[PDB]
Order: sequence, then structure tokens, then C-alpha cells
Amino acid sequence: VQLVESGAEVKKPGSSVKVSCKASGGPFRSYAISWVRQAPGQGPEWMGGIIPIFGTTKYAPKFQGRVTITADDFAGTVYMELSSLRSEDTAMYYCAKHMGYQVRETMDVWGKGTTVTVS
Amino acid sequence: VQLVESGAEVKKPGSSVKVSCKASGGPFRSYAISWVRQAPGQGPEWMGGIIPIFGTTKYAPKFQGRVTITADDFAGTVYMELSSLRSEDTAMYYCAKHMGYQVRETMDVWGKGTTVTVS
Amino acid sequence: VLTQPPSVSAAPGQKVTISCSGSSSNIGNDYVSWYQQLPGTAPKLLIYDNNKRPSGIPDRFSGSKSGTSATLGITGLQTGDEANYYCATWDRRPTAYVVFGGGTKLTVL
Amino acid sequence: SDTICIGYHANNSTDTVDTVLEKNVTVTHSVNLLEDSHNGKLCRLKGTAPLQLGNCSVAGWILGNPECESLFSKESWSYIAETPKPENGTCYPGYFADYEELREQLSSVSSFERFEIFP
Amino acid sequence: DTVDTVLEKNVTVTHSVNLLEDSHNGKLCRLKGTAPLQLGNCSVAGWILGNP
Amino acid sequence: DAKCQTPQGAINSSLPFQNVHPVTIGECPKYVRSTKLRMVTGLRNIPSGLFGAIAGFIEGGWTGMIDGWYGYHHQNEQGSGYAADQKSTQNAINGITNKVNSVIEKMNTQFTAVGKEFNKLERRMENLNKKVDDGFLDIWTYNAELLVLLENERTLDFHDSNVKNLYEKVKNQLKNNAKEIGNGCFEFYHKCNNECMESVKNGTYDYPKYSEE
Amino acid sequence: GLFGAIAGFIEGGWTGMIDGWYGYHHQNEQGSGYAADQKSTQNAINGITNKVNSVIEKMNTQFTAVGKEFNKLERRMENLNKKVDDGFLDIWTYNAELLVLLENE
Ligand SMILES: *[C@@H]1O[C@H](CO)[C@@H](O[C@@H]2O[C@H](CO)[C@@H](O)[C@H](O)[C@H]2NC(C)=O)[C@H](O)[C@H]1NC(C)=O
Ligand SMILES: *[C@@H]1O[C@H](CO)[C@@H](O)[C@H](O)[C@H]1NC(C)=O
Ligand SMILES: *[C@@H]1O[C@H](CO)[C@@H](O)[C@H](O)[C@H]1NC(C)=O
Ligand SMILES: *[C@@H]1O[C@H](CO)[C@@H](O)[C@H](O)[C@H]1NC(C)=O
Ligand SMILES: *[C@@H]1O[C@H](CO)[C@@H](O)[C@H](O)[C@H]1NC(C)=O
Ligand SMILES: *[C@@H]1O[C@H](CO)[C@@H](O)[C@H](O)[C@H]1NC(C)=O
Ligand SMILES: *[C@@H]1O[C@H](CO)[C@@H](O)[C@H](O)[C@H]1NC(C)=O
Repeated sequence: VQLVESGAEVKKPGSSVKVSCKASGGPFRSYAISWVRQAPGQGPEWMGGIIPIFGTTKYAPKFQGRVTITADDFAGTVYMELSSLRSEDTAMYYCAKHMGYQVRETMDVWGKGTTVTVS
Repeated sequence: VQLVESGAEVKKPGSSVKVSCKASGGPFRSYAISWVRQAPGQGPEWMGGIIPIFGTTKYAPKFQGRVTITADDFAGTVYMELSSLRSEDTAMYYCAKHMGYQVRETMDVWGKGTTVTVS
Repeated sequence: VLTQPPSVSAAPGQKVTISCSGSSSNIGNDYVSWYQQLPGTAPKLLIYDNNKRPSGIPDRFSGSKSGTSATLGITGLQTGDEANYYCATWDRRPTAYVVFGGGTKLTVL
Repeated sequence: SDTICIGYHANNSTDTVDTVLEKNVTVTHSVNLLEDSHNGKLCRLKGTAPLQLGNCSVAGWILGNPECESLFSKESWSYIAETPKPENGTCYPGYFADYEELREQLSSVSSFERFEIFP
Repeated sequence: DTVDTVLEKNVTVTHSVNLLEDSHNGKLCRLKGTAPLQLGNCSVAGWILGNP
Repeated sequence: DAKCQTPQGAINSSLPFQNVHPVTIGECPKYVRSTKLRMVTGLRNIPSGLFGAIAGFIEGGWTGMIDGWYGYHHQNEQGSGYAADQKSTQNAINGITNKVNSVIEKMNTQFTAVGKEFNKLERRMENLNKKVDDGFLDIWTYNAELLVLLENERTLDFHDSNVKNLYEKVKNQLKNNAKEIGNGCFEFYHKCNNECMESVKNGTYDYPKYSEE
Repeated sequence: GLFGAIAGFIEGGWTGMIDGWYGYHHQNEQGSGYAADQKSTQNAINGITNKVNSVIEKMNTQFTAVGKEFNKLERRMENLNKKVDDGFLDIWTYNAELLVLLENE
């Protein structure tokens, strides 16, 4: 399984940015998918995740209220939308897959990551 | 479910008359069908019924020997044939449906009734 | 056969009961159904399974059966309730056959 | 000792059906889905009789062969019936242009009027 | 949501997917970034012959 | 008068298939090359499976039970007799009629098709017409035969499952107030009159009251 | 049901169990609660996703088909074209409906 993300973005403060992740194989997946971000000179940071079939979404308490994760299953794509872009939101973004259908602490396959700049 | 019967009849004594009932929906039914008649100034009177799949027929003791009930299932039609038409056989005739596959006392859907005159 | 009073009459807003009596072969060992018939229309099932109603039958119609005799009851009587009421049961001994009652003609004044 | 047993139904039928794991197999009830009988005549459709050419073909009928003069009275039909080896079409040798296209055109005509274009 | 089976109809279920598409936008659009050729009042004969 | 006309003769039939002639005019069934297409609605006839009940631990059927498909045979001090379970038979009848209606509905298309003619210099078009006709006929024959063969398998397993479920439903009601003799029968430790027998076939058997005499 | 469990000797479902398809409800001196079985749900999800993917994969063919034109003396070819189109459409409609109806069971 390989995960590919959309291109890098440069956006002004106060706007909204939407990125997408595409997975190889059959369009319908049997594993959950999470979004992670890393700012320069810092460790990774979990944002949220989405669960197959049930369609339930989980978010971190800090990103709650301004992050929306959606899935389009007949094309195999997962979208993440972030709003009220402040200056600190410039970072690298990854989509990662889990071992099973539940969102947990073990992610075995990662993407390549794409950059978002807010100047 | 709606039940529709054939047109009215005027026949001579000693002849035989055959009427039909047609039910809406799928051609094959999971309920039983009975035939009832009412003479002017009298109450209803059960004649006989037919059971689906098993195809068994029941008749009243007074009408036994001269009433034949048949079914054609790929068109959804039920026929009743009465012979040795005497003068008293002029009445209104109904086809009624039962709640289940068995012939019992409870008929929930009735037709409109058609007249047979024997003069 | 089943026997009913030939005719019962009552005022609008009254409650009236119709009795259906026979033997232990028809009502003493089987359920009872009640039908209503208006002039120029097919009979309408009011009560089945001795005290139960189908969808569309108002609360004011009720039924019960004690021993050999079965009673129908109409409360909040209206002008549109003037009709013929029949009791029916599944007589089953020599050769089972549906038996209707003699009929009861209800009149409103 | 008092006893109760559970069981199922049987009769004297001799009908058999085919199964992917077994052949023949006698069963209690079944239906037939295939029709294999006809009456052997040409009969009326929707109350209208067909047009029978007899010894004439489409060419002899439409050109006015002297031996088909009895077909001029019939001007409406439900379908057209022709014999396998008709004997009179064009009595004078020659070539008929676009004959099969004319048959295709005439196969969707229900009635016509024969009138004298040039007296 | 309800789904039909061979032995029963309707039947409410907990989860399902839809396989049929029934909507369009009602316009003529570009395919692979190129616009179509619209003839308007002309036919192929008038277009290829050079109708005035 | 008729509803369908073929070059051989006319037809009244409401059946979904025929094998008389491919050329028809009117309202007609579909043409196939088959010689037999019969659909089972009942059970295996044993007047002497995936679930092991029919022709399994219950060895044969009853010709004395005539009012249904599954039921009971009882015996106590007042006598014996057969009876049928109405709810199980009703559910099975619902399912089977739905299946047959669905099969009938899925096989309705257009009709009134007649052949064409060609001249001596049009043999390629004639061959193409013949190829199209033959291909469609082959496909529809395959579809019909496969559908009938595959549904006949599922009907019998459905009946077997119904019998097994009824047996287990009765078994889990009596618990340890009765002995299981392994052939579909139960022997009561206490005395069971006609009312207790009726309650067993009712679904409302009282286990605390009859706790083994 | 063929196996007699759902709407059988287990009469209804649980709206309090939200993290899976099958599970347990327990009760002891320290309290009660719901929980889900992860292995059973995982196996069922594997099977169902495989089924849907197979159905999607088996129904992919060619596309970009447009109609033809004929003149007044070419009615037989027009009728043959129409017959071919109608036959293929009927067959594929039958296939899709039958497949969905049979897998839902
Ligand atoms: C075969 O079917 C046709 C039509 O389905 C039957 O034609 C009808 O015959 C009756 C005679 O009792 C006429 O009153 C109807 O008008 C006819 N139908 C039409 C549409 O006109 C025909 O009788 C059937 N053949 C047999 C032997 O029963
Ligand atoms: C089975 O026996 C009954 C009762 O005599 C009879 O009516 C029926 O014809 C028999 N079945 C066959 C197929 O002959
Ligand atoms: C089916 O069974 C009958 C007797 O039950 C037998 O005569 C017949 O040969 C069998 N069918 C075939 C194809 O052998
Ligand atoms: C029709 O053609 C056949 C074939 O020769 C002939 O025997 C018959 O007499 C013809 N019919 C009439 C009415 O002449
Ligand atoms: C399906 O169920 C709904 C309510 O649950 C009902 O309104 C509807 O009529 C049902 N479908 C059909 C075809 O009757
Ligand atoms: C095309 O035809 C319509 C209908 O007559 C006409 O109104 C329209 O003006 C024509 N197009 C142009 C470009 O003139
Ligand atoms: C059978 O059940 C019905 C309702 O469930 C009840 O009214 C009746 O008394 C029961 N019969 C016996 C013999 O327990």
C-alpha cells in the first residue's frame, strides 16, 4: 500500500486549505486513516482520524472546531480541511494508515508529506 | 390489494355459470381466497375457499357436489363454477381474501360484488 | 348456527351492545369476528381474534367473548353507525365451515 | 410416558427437479415454467383477421398480378401470412429494384387505400 | 435505509452503499481542457461545404 | 382469438418461457432451447443437507400431517394426534412466493420480432444478422438454465434450516423437564395433559411450575 | 435467519454498543458496561470490503459510444443497429439487478 498526497500550498493568514490523500489498491479499505503534522524543530503531532464503514471521525482537543476530515470511498480519497489559518500552521503534513479498523497509536505505513506555508 | 370480479350474468334455469376474480400485485399469493354470496334480504353466506401452494379446496355442505373452485396462478385469477342453476341462485357474489394461508373466519379485504340472475 | 337479536336501537351518544349466542361447537371452542355492512357496500371487518381491531377502526368499537356468548359494543354512537352487524366463526366438527350470525340491524333515532 | 415429536410433511407426488449437486430428486410441490404446445392454426389477433396471400407474393400482391385480384377487397389486417414457395409474383421477367427495402417498409403498415392516381 | 433481497422487500439495515448515479449539471463542458465545436444553426453539410 | 401467433400455431399461456418458435407476433413468452425448466416450492419427498435435520437426525416425513409443512405429533393419556405449526409455514410461504414473483418479474422484455430478407449480393449482412440472433438466444438460454439450477439448491436448504430452528426452539423451552431421545422426540418426566401440550406448541410453557413432578 | 441467532434466540440489537458490530455486556459488583469484539468485527470488515471491491472490479468495460445515421433506403441496417443496442442494454440491466439482489441475501 502506497499513500500519495496533493501538492504543497502557500496561503495567506485567515484562509482555509484542503489537502487530499490517495491510497493504492481497491477503492474500499479495511483500515483507519489519520492525519499527522510536524513543524520545523519539533516532534510529530496527531490531528484526527477516520474509521471505515462506520464513518466516525476523531479529533484532537486542540484542533477541535476547525478541522474537518472527509472520505470519498469510490475513488479511495481522504480529504482534510483546515480553517482560520494562523502563522503557526506552516508545517509538513502526512497521511498515515493503521493496522486495523480502529484509530490507535500504531501507524505502520506513512506518506511522503507535503508542505503548507502561511505567510 | 384490490380484488376485481367479472361482469354480471343473466342465465336460464338448469345452466351453469362461471365467474372469475383477479387480484393485484404479484401473480403468486400467500393468502387464501373464498367465495361468498348474499341474496336480497338476507345475510352473507360462505361457499368455499382455496389454499395457496397446497391447492386444497373446501366447500360448504349445502353447496357440495355442484360448486367447483379453480385457480390459475401465473395470471393471478381464481374461478368459481356453479351448475344446475335453480331460481334461488340469483344473488350478489364476492371474492374475499384471508389474513393467512388458511381458510378461517376472518376476511379483511372484499371485492365489489357482481350480480347473477336466474330467470 | 349463531343467534343475534334481530334489532337494537339507541340514541346518539349512547353505548349499545349486540350479543351473539350459539353452542359449544362454534363459539365455545373458537374465535369470533365481527363485520359491519352499509347499504350497497361489502361487509367491513370490525373485530377479529375475539377482541382485536384492524387499522382504521376507531376506539369506540370493542368486543369480547365469555363462554358461549360474544358481545360487540359501540360507544359514542353516530348517525353513520346505522348498519347491519354480523358475527362469524369457524364451526369445526363434521366438516368445518364459516358460519355467520343471523344479523342485527342497528337504528339511530 | 407422555411424548412430543417434531416432523415434516410428505405426500405421493412423483415430480423431480434438477440441482447442481444432484439430479432427479423427488419433491412435494413444484411449478413448471416452460410452454410447449400450440393449436396449429392461424387465428385472430385483437379481433382482426390477417391478410393471407395464398399463391401470391408481396410483389404479385403489390403489382396487381391478374391471379391475385381477390385480395383487393381486404384493406386492413393484423399481420400478413405468406406461403414458403409462392408461385405468382412478377409474371413478366425483369428486375425489381429495392424489393427487400419495400418489404421492410410494408411490414409496418396496418391499412391503405387503393385509388386511381391516373384514370 | 432499506435494501431488497430475493426473500423479502424493504428491510431496514444499519449500513449500506449506493451504486447508481442519477444527476447531471445540464451544460456542455470542456473535456481534458479543450472546448467542443458548436455548430449552432449549421449542420455537418453546411459546415463542411462553406454555407455563407 | 389469441394473444400470440407463431408460424406453427397460436398460444395462450402466462408462462415466462416457451420453446415452440423464435418468430412470434403479439404478447408472447421468451424463447429458449431448453426442454425442461421446473422450479421446486416444497421439500424433499421421503414418504417412508447443509443443516443435518431433513434426512438427518429426523429420518422421514409424515403423510398424516396434511395442513402444513412442519409440525408436531403428540401422545398422552387422552390420545395422540398430528398438528401443524402455522407461523413457520406462513414465513416459509411468504419467502417462497416472494422468490417466485421476483424470478417472474426479472424476465420480462420486448417482443414481436420478425425476420428480414436479403438478395444474392448481401451475404455478409445476412451472416451478421444470423450471428446476432444466435448469440442472443444462447445467452438467454444459459441465463434461464443457470438461474433455475441455482435457486433449486437454496430452496431445499431453506426448508432444512426451518425444520432445525423449530426443533431447537422447542428444545430450549423444556430444558431439563424432559428427556431427549435423539430422533426428534421428547419424553416428559412429569404428566402433560392437553393444556400442557397446547402450551408447548404455544410458546408459553411454564418451566418453574412443572419442575419434574 | 438461516442460523437462528439474529432476531432468533437473541431478540434485538444494542444502541449502546457503538464501536463495533458484535460484542459483550457485562455486570458484576464493580459495575456494568458494553464492549466490542475486535477480531470478529475485523474479519467481517475484511470479507465485506473484499466483496464490494470484487463487484466493482468485475463491471468495468469500454465506453465512448455514439450513434450512427442512415438514409431512407437503409432501414434494415437501422433496425439491426437498434436491435443490437436494445439487446445489450437488456442483458446488462438483468445482470446488475440479479447480482445485487443475490449478494444482499
Ligand atoms: C386465447 O386467448 C385469446 C385472447 O387472450 C382469447 O380471445 C378472447 O376470446 C373471448 C371468447 O370468450 C372473446 O370474448 C375475447 O374478445 C377474445 N379476446 C380478444 C382480445 O378479442 C381466446 O378465447 C383464447 N382461446 C381459448 C381457446 O380460450
Ligand atoms: C395421492 O393420493 C390421493 C388420495 O387418494 C389421490 O387423490 C392422488 O391422486 C394421489 N396422487 C397421485 C399423484 O396420484
Ligand atoms: C428418476 O427416477 C425415476 C424413478 O424414481 C427413474 O425411473 C428415472 O430413470 C430417474 N431419472 C433418470 C434420469 O435416471
Ligand atoms: C395455389 O397453388 C397450388 C400450387 O400448384 C395449386 O395447386 C392451387 O390450385 C392454387 N390455388 C388456387 C386457388 O388456384
Ligand atoms: C418500507 O417501509 C416504510 C416504513 O418503514 C413504508 O412506509 C414503506 O411503504 C415500505 N415500502 C413499501 C414498498 O411499502
Ligand atoms: C438559429 O435559428 C434560430 C431559430 O430560427 C434563430 O432565432 C437564431 O437567430 C439562429 N442563429 C443565429 C446565429 O442567427
Ligand atoms: C396459548 O397462548 C395464548 C396467547 O399467547 C393464550 O391466550 C392461551 O391461553 C394459551 N393456551 C394455553 C393452553 O396455554
